[PDB]
Parts: sequence; structure tokens; C-alpha cells
Amino acid sequence: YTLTQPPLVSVALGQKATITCSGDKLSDVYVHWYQQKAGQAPVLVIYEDNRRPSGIPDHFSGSNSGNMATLTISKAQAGDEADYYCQSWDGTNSAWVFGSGTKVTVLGQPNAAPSVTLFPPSSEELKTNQATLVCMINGFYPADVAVTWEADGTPITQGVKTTQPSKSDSKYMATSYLTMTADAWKSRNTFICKVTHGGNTVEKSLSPS
Amino acid sequence: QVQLKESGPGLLQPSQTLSLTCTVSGISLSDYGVHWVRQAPGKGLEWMGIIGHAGGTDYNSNLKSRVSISRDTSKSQVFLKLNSLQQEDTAMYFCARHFYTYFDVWGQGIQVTVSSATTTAPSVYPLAPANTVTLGCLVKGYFPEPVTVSWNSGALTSGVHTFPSVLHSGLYSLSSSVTVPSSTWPSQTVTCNVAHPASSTKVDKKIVPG
Amino acid sequence: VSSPQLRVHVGESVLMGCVVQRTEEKHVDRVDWLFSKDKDDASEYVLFYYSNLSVPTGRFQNRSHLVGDTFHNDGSLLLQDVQKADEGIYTCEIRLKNESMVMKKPVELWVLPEEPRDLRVRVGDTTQMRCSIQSTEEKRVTKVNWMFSSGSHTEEETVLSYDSNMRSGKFQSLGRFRNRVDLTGDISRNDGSIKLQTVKESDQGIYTCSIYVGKLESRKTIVLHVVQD
Ligand SMILES: *[C@@H]1O[C@H](CO[C@@H]2O[C@@H](C)[C@@H](O)[C@@H](O)[C@@H]2O)[C@@H](O[C@@H]2O[C@H](CO)[C@@H](O[C@@H]3O[C@H](CO[C@H]4O[C@H](CO)[C@@H](O)[C@H](O)[C@@H]4O)[C@@H](O)[C@H](O[C@H]4O[C@H](CO)[C@@H](O)[C@H](O)[C@@H]4O)[C@@H]3O)[C@H](O)[C@H]2NC(C)=O)[C@H](O)[C@H]1NC(C)=O
Ligand SMILES: *[C@@H]1O[C@H](CO)[C@@H](O)[C@H](O)[C@H]1NC(C)=O
Ligand SMILES: *[C@@H]1O[C@H](CO)[C@@H](O)[C@H](O)[C@H]1NC(C)=O
Repeated sequence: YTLTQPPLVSVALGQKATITCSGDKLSDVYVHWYQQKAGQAPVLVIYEDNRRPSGIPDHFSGSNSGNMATLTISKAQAGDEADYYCQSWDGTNSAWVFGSGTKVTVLGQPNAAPSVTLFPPSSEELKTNQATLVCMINGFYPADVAVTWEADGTPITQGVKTTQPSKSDSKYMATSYLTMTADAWKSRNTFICKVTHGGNTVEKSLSPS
Repeated sequence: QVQLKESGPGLLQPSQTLSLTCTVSGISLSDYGVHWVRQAPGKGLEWMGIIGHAGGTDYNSNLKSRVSISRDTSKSQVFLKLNSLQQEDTAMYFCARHFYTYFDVWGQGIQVTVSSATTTAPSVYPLAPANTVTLGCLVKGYFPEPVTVSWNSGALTSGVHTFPSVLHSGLYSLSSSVTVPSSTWPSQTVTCNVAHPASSTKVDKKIVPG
Repeated sequence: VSSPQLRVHVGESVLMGCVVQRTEEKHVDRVDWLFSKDKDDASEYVLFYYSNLSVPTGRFQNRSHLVGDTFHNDGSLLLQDVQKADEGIYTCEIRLKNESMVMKKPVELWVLPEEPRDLRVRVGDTTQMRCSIQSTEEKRVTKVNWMFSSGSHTEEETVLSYDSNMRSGKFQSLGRFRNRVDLTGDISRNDGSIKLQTVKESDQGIYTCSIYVGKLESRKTIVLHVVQD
């Protein structure tokens, strides 16, 4: 059993956002709202239909009528970009019930360029006859990035793996890994990871080291 | 400093029995009931059950008779126990305090993978360049999630980035960075502090220059 | 350098917080609560605590209660039935087992005149019946129930019942009061004030609010006059 909730709700900076929460005779029982971010515990943002804990920004407000609760995020900030679950009480069975959940995305955010950092394989790792090159991409918006690898003008595809971007508050972050062998690493002139965000191609060099 | 913190095994084989423990600090269980709530990767929040202030218990209809919640007030400790572990018992498990009609305080949560796969410890490799300098830590080849990453036990309270995990060949890999001003890292020794709850591994890997 | 300030009506209850970070480790050796009218003038103990035994004293003997779990380094004070004489500065001093001391900012208690106590509603309108204790510390109120009883009633009626350990989706309001009674206070902020929506001639009577901080109950009473226009 889950309370009906829209999957996604967008919003420009400062814009108003409204998340609905529907349930049978929902308006004969308190409804509460929680916020959850990337790999974080939920946080109570609204409780008892229409109330707010101190520590929650003023621009949050809730209502409950016509068996449909609504979490209002007036004047939306980038730090409001999260997952929101409403919550309540089933009085048929005796249980507490959550909503399906809504992902609130915050648009109108600016285009920040990524800061790249290419690392060589540790000596400690080469003993293993394995060499991992770590090219980390940091502080970029939006969350679109294609990482490419090279070695003496020859692109390396197989043996590569790139992570999915994830948010830091004002930006997205990711990293790509190139996995050579001991000899593969030490037999090639200059390695490059090519990071692509927008019409931009940041490249960072690496030689014996 | 009212806190709930959960604890237990991170990895289990099927048909085993899960048993989590939630330590409620700064208060007494004698006058507050504690919830257990889980969240499967894809899906949302699912209420499993409650142990009320009075020790009474109610559960989720679907979770019928292979869930078990008890406690020990002397330790301020509320236990969960799950039976007949299948797949998508794999979830984040949270314990939360019950205030009136809502969940005022929540635990940090605990990730619990249910897989056939054996536990694998990470290999921790340092990353150094080869004004401000950015250092790094490569926590490679572990299973399952999660994997902590502190710098100097948390002394480094800034610039610390921990990047998402990649999944290849049933093993996870994670990298973490830290930026510090020129004439600090050489002068003063930075340290990486990786921890893998699962395998019970902890690793303090000082980032030497290279 | 700046005293938290607390204004309460004569007869009401105040809770005055005194917590070092709540841990599962009793580090509180002693807890002392002192009262003073001004400075330049003597202080008197409201209450002092040591070795799991508290001594309420003075005029505060009957009215002062150590509400915080001292085994959790919470030595908060609850002063009931506040008088005008109680107007002054309240100071919490906790001696820690590590022998350091913690003095909390003295709190100015300003006592206001007595609440109306006599409410006059007009039939077919909404009124509010307020009931709340005031504290520097939130979420201390563990239970609130409003009881209705017309001077005729050799009986009591639940207007609204709300508790920290509810196995319901909402407050309990029974009978007549269903659909009309509604909570205007934030119980989490120790505020049990309620609202009565569509008042009928028969609503007339005495409403009694029992507001609890643990076992300790504070009680208010409000006479409701209904009028036909
Ligand atoms: C006796 O016990 C005292 C209480 O100890 C705490 O509470 C008890 C119940 C237990 O739970 C116990 O585990 C707790 O530790 C203890 O007091 C504590 O002392 C520490 C220092 O060792 C304080 O931490 C520092 O706080 C100051 C800020 O002071 C202001 O704020 C605090 C509250 O936030 C107030 O207490 C003060 O009045 C001030 O208003 C910071 O300046 C400092 O940070 C700076 O230094 C740290 C290094 O520690 C750096 O990392 C930072 O960058 C800063 O440069 C600390 O954070 C702690 O606040 C304090 N808690 C209290 C008083 O409740 C006392 O030390 C014990 N006595 C002995 C002899 O051990
Ligand atoms: C302290 O007194 C309290 C009563 O509030 C009691 O719960 C506790 O067990 C007592 N501690 C002792 C006897 O050590
Ligand atoms: C004080 O306690 C006495 C015990 O006899 C009781 O009669 C009275 O109601 C109490 N009053 C207050 C204000 O606590």
C-alpha cells in the first residue's frame, strides 16, 4: 500500500513547487512529509498536515484537503533538490504508510565547467602487475559527461569504466578508471583522459611517474 | 545529542536470518516507541514495524511472521530480526523515533545486501600528483557496499570529496579526494582512512609523495 | 551576556531547560537551580540535585520538579502554577563529574497578569481554547487532553485527546466534538491549544485542559459562553 505521488516534479530557481499526496479519506488523518537526499536518512520537513520544524526553511508549507495533501516548496532553492515522501496512517489495517515518492529537480542552475584531475598508478599497485589510472571530474553542471581515454594518440576503450554522475550541492561529480597491466602502463608514452562537458573537451596529460 | 544509530551485518546469504540493532542515545525507551523502516534500491520507504514505549509491537501485514522486533532498555537498544532472507530484503534499513503521529528522528541507516557472493575486502591505494594540491585515495575491489572514507579521522573537515562507486565483475570501486594548500601536505602528513563494515576491514593509508 | 526571556501568565507552567549534550553517559554530578529577583540581591535555591535525589525547596517546594533525565545529563526544571512573585532570574548550574562546571544563561521570567479564564463565543462561529506550557526546551509535552463538562454534567466528555505514543493517525475527539474540534497549537512546541469550529448552544460549559510533562500534569479551566444573535 502506497499513497499516490507524482514521480517527478521540476522547478526553476525561486519558482513554486507543489507535490501532491493522495489517499482514501486522507483528510481525516494527519499527513507528514519527509525529505531525502543522495544516500541520506530522511528528514521531517513538514508534520501534522500544516506545520514545520525549526531548522526547516520558511518556504516549506503543507496542506490537506479533499483527500489530497500538498507539500509546497515556495521560492525553490538548489538545496531543495531531493526526494520527498509523504506519510500517514492506515486506519483499516493498523499501520503507518508512506507515499510512492517524488523527485524534485531544481532547474535554472548555471553551467559550471568541470575541474579534472588525472592520477597515475601507485607503486603499491604496480606490484600486483596491475595499473589503474584515475581521472576524476569535479564541480560541473549539468550532469552530462563523456570520458575518453588515449595512449599515444590511440584511444583505449576496453578496460575502462566510468561512474554515473552524482550531486554535490552546487555541482555534479564523477570519475573514470582506466585499468591497464604493469607492462601496458610502462610501455606507453603519454596517457590522456578526455573529459567532455558541453562543447568543451578538457584533457589532462600523464607520462612515466 | 539525541541519536539513533543502527548496526549489524552488511552481507548475508539467502535463507539466513537478519538481525539489526538500533542504539537510541540520549533518551530512554521507556517513554518512546521506535520504528523500523526500510528502503529497497529502486522502491521507496516501507514500514516494517514498531516497538512502542510499552514494549508492545505491531508489524507490516506483508511482513507477516518472519519479522521480529524486540529490545533491551538496559542498553537502550532496539532489535530487528528478519527471516528467510531472499532478494530485495536488500535495502537501506532505518530505525526512527515515533513522536505522536510521525517520525521525528531517524537513524543514519544501514545498507544490507543479500547475495550469494562472498565478501571482498578493498585494496587501498594512494593517489598523489606526478597554490593548492589535490590528493587522493583509491578504494578498489570490494563487496558489498558501503565503504567509508575519512581523512585524518575527520580532522580534514573540508575539501573532502567522495565519488560514486563503479560496479565491475561483482566488485565495487571507489575513489576519494582532498585538496589542501601548498606547503601543507609536504610539511604535514595527510592520511586516508577507509573502512569496510562488511569484511570488518579498516585501512589507514598515508599518502606518500610520488 | 543576554538572558533568554520568558513571559508567562500567572498560574501557568514554565519549563526551563538545562541540558549538557544528552549522552547515554551520566556525567552530571550536581544540578543547582537558583532564583534571584535582581542582582545586588540574594539568591535562593529553587531546587538542587545530587546523587539521584533532588530537593525542591522554598516556595518552589510544591511546584518545582526536575523533569529532565539526569542520567542523560538533562537537568531541566519545570515550575508549575507560576505566581507574580516568581518574576525574576533563574540560573542553572551543573557540576560535571569531570569537575568542570556548566552554567547556563540565566533566564528572565516575566510574569504577566492572569489569563481571561472566561470565554464568550457566538453561536455558529469558531473560537479558540488555548492551553500550553512554555519552555526553552521543545518536545517536552508528552500528552494533552481536553475534557468538557457542563455545570450540569455529573460526567466528563473527551473533547480532544492527543498523546506522544498514539497508535492513531490523528488526535482523538469523541462524540459531539467530532469534526469540529481541531488543534491550533503545535504539541511539539509544548502547545496544546485547540479550536472549536461551529459552536452550538449546547457547547456551553467548562472545558478542562490536562497537559502532561511525563507523570506531571498541569491543568487549566475555561468557561465557555455561547450567545444567539
Ligand atoms: C567536562 O565535560 C564537558 C562536557 O563534555 C561534553 O558533554 C558531556 C555530557 C559528555 O557528553 C562529553 O562526552 C562531552 O564532551 C567538556 O566540555 C566540552 O569541552 C570541549 C573541548 O574539549 C568543547 O568543544 C569545543 O567547543 C568550543 C566552543 O565553545 C563554545 O561552544 C560550546 C558548545 O558548542 C560551549 O560549551 C562553550 O561555552 C562555548 O560557547 C570550540 O571552540 C572547540 O572547537 C575549537 O577547537 C576544536 C578542537 O577541539 C577545533 O576542532 C575547532 O576548529 C575549534 O578551533 C571545541 O569544539 C565542548 O564544547 C565542551 N562541551 C560542553 C562544555 O558542553 C569539558 O571539556 C570537560 N572537562 C574536562 C576537563 O575534560
Ligand atoms: C534514580 O531515580 C530514578 C527515578 O526517577 C530511577 O529511575 C533510577 O533507577 C534511580 N537510580 C538509581 C536507583 O541508581
Ligand atoms: C503539591 O503537592 C501536594 C501534595 O499534597 C498537592 O496537594 C498539590 O496539589 C501540589 N501542588 C502543586 C502546584 O504541585
